[PDB]
Amino acid sequence: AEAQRSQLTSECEKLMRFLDQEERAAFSRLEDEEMRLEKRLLDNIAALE
Amino acid sequence: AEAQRSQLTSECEKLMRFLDQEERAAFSRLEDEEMRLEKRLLDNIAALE
Amino acid sequence: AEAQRSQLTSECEKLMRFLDQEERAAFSRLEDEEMRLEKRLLDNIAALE
Amino acid sequence: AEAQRSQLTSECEKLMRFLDQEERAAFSRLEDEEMRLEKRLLDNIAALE
Repeated sequence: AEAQRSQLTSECEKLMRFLDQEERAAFSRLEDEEMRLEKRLLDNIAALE
Repeated sequence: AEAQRSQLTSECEKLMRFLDQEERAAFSRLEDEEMRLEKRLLDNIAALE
Repeated sequence: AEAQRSQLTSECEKLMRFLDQEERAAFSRLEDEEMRLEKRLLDNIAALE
Repeated sequence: AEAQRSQLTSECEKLMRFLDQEERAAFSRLEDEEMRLEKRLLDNIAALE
């Protein structure tokens, strides 16, 4: 049982850490797109008068 | 000139606030997708033995 | 054993969901502080000439 | 006037980009703290039986 509980707990941790990395990267990528969005909009507004 | 500077500054602020809202919503939506991702993966792992 | 594995898996899920909520709230709160930061800085810059 | 508008627009852009960097870093740092939080909690739960 302790064998199981030790294993299932460590599986939980590994799962959570994997998801943390995937999520941290997905964030970075969103921030990248948002910065491109801000640039286009600022330029589009500057061009209008 | 002061008329301009007052106007262009306020335009900056409004732009930044708009982008803040759009970005805050895009975040929420990402967090939603990530939670669905975690659920599917956890279920897929639980089903394997 | 299946009793254990079912229980430990569900504990994993509940832990992950709890952390998801706590983290989503911590984000919201950061975004709040960042918006206050942008306001102060914009005002401080506008005041300088 | 065009001199002003060109300058104030570029100031807007630089401000927004600076805040983007500061904010992206503040995020990274939060994600770091959250990962430490998850580790402590998981360990604290594993220790209880």
